[PDB]
Amino acid sequence: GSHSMRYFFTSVSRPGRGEPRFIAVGYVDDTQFVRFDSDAASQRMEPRAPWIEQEGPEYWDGETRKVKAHSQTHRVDLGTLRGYYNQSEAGSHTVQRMYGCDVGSDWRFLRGYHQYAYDGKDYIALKEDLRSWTAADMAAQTTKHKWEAAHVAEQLRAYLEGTCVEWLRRYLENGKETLQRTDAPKTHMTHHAVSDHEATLRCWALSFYPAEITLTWQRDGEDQTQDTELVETRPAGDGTFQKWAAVVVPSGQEQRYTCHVQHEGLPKPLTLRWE
Amino acid sequence: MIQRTPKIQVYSRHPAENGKSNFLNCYVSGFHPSDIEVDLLKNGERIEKVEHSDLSFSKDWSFYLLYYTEFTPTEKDEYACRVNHVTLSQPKIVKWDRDM
Amino acid sequence: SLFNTVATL
Repeated sequence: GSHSMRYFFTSVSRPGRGEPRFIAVGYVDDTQFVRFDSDAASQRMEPRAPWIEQEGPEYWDGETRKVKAHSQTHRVDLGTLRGYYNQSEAGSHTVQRMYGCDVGSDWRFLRGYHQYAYDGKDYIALKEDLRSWTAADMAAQTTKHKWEAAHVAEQLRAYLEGTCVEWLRRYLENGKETLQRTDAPKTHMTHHAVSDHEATLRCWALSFYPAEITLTWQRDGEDQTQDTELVETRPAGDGTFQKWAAVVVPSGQEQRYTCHVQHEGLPKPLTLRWE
Repeated sequence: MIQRTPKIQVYSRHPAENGKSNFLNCYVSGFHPSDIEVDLLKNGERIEKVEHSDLSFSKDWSFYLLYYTEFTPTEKDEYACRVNHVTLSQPKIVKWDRDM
Repeated sequence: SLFNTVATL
């Protein structure tokens, strides 16, 4: 199916406590594969998936050199933004950057992204055409001007449409065991009396990959959206995900309810019932 | 500036089975700024060897982290996660329930 | 593989 590669960068200023904290992480789909932490001893880009451990020193030295440059950029950016927004030197502020590329089921380039946020809100983003910029406010219009004159979008377009997707395809092949896999949800249901006249039915999806899943309850075939407790999909720690959906049912009505599970790893959508 | 409160879920990696080794997880997500304190507790006391994932974020810019430690559940040991963040006036404590 | 980044805000 479809795939993506994404890098995420966070820098947080630490006035009086040294240089800003910088953390970079890279993903292919829902699988992390590299990290850099400014506060760690190694000062190197590091593997976080087994398939990337096979890349040689030339890859790791190159990623380390580039990630330090991303770090430097954010150090400059924090000072710039502080200036643009007339903020004091005392406060901690956050710059975030994300970029990457999507390929479709044919593995061909589908979409590219490159976006920046300051203190949790949009600052500037490359439009989907990869040729123009969305400036969130008046300060960002200044960055937009600078970047338009320096033809920054042209350089990003060439990466997002080219090397981004070439590397994504390389990773897909080298990590085929990890990345071209699906883990279908293992499902179960639990029943727990919450009083003499009500019971909780909890429908579970465990050990699935990728994270995308749809879990719903029906009563007599009618969707129970506004009556269903749904937790956010959550990582298990081992590369798989979990989720559950619960309904409180009047004792005696258990048979009216069905849980429906949709996931790429299933041969067909599941319908589960308590007896 | 923007401040978003962490969602908190405390749970095990594997379905809990007493006397069988496992990982206790505390997943925090949807929060901003990224400074956050997360402790895993056993019978109300801080567990020393807790690791976490590398800071990352969602399309809406909000952060998420997974804190985790090895543990072997028993019938009687009680676990919890204790979270502090700028959006919380006091640490928020969520108890582990093996069916949640 | 990372972009060869050059621009600052």
